[PDB]
Amino acid sequence: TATVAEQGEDITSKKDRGVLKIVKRVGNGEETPMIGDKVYVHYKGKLSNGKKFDSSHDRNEPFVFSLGKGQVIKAWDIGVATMKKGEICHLLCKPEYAYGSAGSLPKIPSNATLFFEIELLDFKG
Repeated sequence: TATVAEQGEDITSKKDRGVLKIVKRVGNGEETPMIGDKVYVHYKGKLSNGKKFDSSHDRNEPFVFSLGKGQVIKAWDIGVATMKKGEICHLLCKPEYAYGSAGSLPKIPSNATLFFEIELLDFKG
């Protein structure tokens, strides 16, 4: 959490450090997904203390959503839009870009900063 916090790129429009990104593995081809594209991801999500809250690897079934439709937390609609096919990145996500004051109890407390490792497997129109 400390390294992405210190070295992560702010990819928010507001520049409020709400979503910070580090690329861990480059993708293939230059294209990123468009809004409404179906995106297919594998991910691991941990709280700031490093405790796991979720992973698509538990069932090993990719997580699928339409980009930009609010089907996922704001940090993902923002962050996955920046990713190339096959890319793996780390995203640090302040609560305003995730579950806010409500949290997602019991797994995710109120005002939780979240850390994700996300692999963009594929995307389709």
